[PDB]
Amino acid sequence: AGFQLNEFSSSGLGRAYSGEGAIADDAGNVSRGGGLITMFDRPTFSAGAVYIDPDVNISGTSPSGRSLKADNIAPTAWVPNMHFVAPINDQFGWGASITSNYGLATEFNDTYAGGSVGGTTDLETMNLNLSGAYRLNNAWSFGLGFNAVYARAKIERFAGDLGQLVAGQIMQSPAGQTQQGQALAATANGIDSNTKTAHLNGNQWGFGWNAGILYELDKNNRYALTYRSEVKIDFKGNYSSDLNRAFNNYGLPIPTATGGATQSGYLTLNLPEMWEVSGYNRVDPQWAIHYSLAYTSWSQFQQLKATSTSGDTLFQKHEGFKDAYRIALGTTYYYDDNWTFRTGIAFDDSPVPAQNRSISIPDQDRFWLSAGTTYAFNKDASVDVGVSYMHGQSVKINEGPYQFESEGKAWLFGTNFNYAF
Ligand SMILES: CCCCCCCCCCCC[N+](C)(C)[O-]
Ligand SMILES: CCCCCCCCCCCC[N+](C)(C)[O-]
Repeated sequence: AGFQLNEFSSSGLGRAYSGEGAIADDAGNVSRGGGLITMFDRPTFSAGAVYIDPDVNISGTSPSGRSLKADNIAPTAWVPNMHFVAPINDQFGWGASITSNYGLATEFNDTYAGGSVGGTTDLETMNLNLSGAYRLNNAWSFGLGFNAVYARAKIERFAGDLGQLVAGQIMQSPAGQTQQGQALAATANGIDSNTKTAHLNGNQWGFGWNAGILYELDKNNRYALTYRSEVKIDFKGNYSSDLNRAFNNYGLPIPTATGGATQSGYLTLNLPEMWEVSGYNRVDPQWAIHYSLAYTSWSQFQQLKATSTSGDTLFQKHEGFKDAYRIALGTTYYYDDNWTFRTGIAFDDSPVPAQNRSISIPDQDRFWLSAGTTYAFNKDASVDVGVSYMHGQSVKINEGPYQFESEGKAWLFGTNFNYAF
């Protein structure tokens, strides 16, 4: 959904994150659950990373003539994890975790007609979480948590074929016969395909809490309600356009030129809040199944507006996403004291309504198809590894004067090691 990242755990990548939040064992998925802590005897530490290899493609042709084919844009993705849940007494316990539930790819050559809206896009996001939980009565446990999110981000864009058309158009209207437009055309042609049209980049922290509730029918059965707050990140970074300050103030699309000089610019990224009901059931000694349904009020992510020292708009862009559900169902098979198995189906609607899709964040309802294993070493430590396959229906896009077409597809590799004390 949009650009949030579930990943966070190999142990869970195996079950297409289906009910993460009611299936505590191996720790890790304590974060995103909080109220799971209460379910731990010995400090359990698990870590690892989930490798993401996405194949997203853009296809099309531009008024210009040049092709909009962008064969590959979403670079691989690292995204590590690391958790540490630790009991305190028999009513309390605390936990920590280093995850990254937000961020994206998107390359696009520094050339490419349509670069006007393709340049580059990066958002790395490390969410530091420290949670604690009470266990009220024998079957109810409540969790609360503070989160410290950090994020680096870069946004580059360049004048695509634009220069052409502009120039072109000029040259076919009673203005191509004008000593004026003529040179104007010239200048227009001068904007090299690869001229950095927009640059914004910045590092900044942001905070926000989170809570969760855990109810267990009995030891083998559970259900949960979780909530992660929004996280307004008030960036204070840099901006700059290599276009000549002339283009500015003509109320045209083209983002505020700075004559290739850096202006200090502010902007706010709203990482969305999210709710999630979940359930776990150990039907039979070896077999257990898990539900899951999540809400990510993406509605909060309305725009990427970037302002200046003097409070003017430097670079804006409508996003107007809308709420989205994500459903998941997976099961686990505990063969014997050493091995453990899992498999999952997961689906979720794209937060971005067609009216606003963008080659920048080509998003489309994603379908998950995963399964993995867990080789226990000795009642104390183990290793988690699972693969995931997400394929989605290629959808149409309409940005600027360009008509695109984008196809999504991607694989996942997970590996985790976890020890106990
Ligand atoms: C802290 C690690 C950050 C790794 C950056 C992760 C990039 C994942 C790529 C997501 C881009 C895909 N798409 C279609 C959703 O925009
Ligand atoms: C001053 C740096 C500002 C960049 C931080 C904003 C990153 C937004 C990344 C996700 C949305 C990207 N997009 C399509 C709106 O350009």
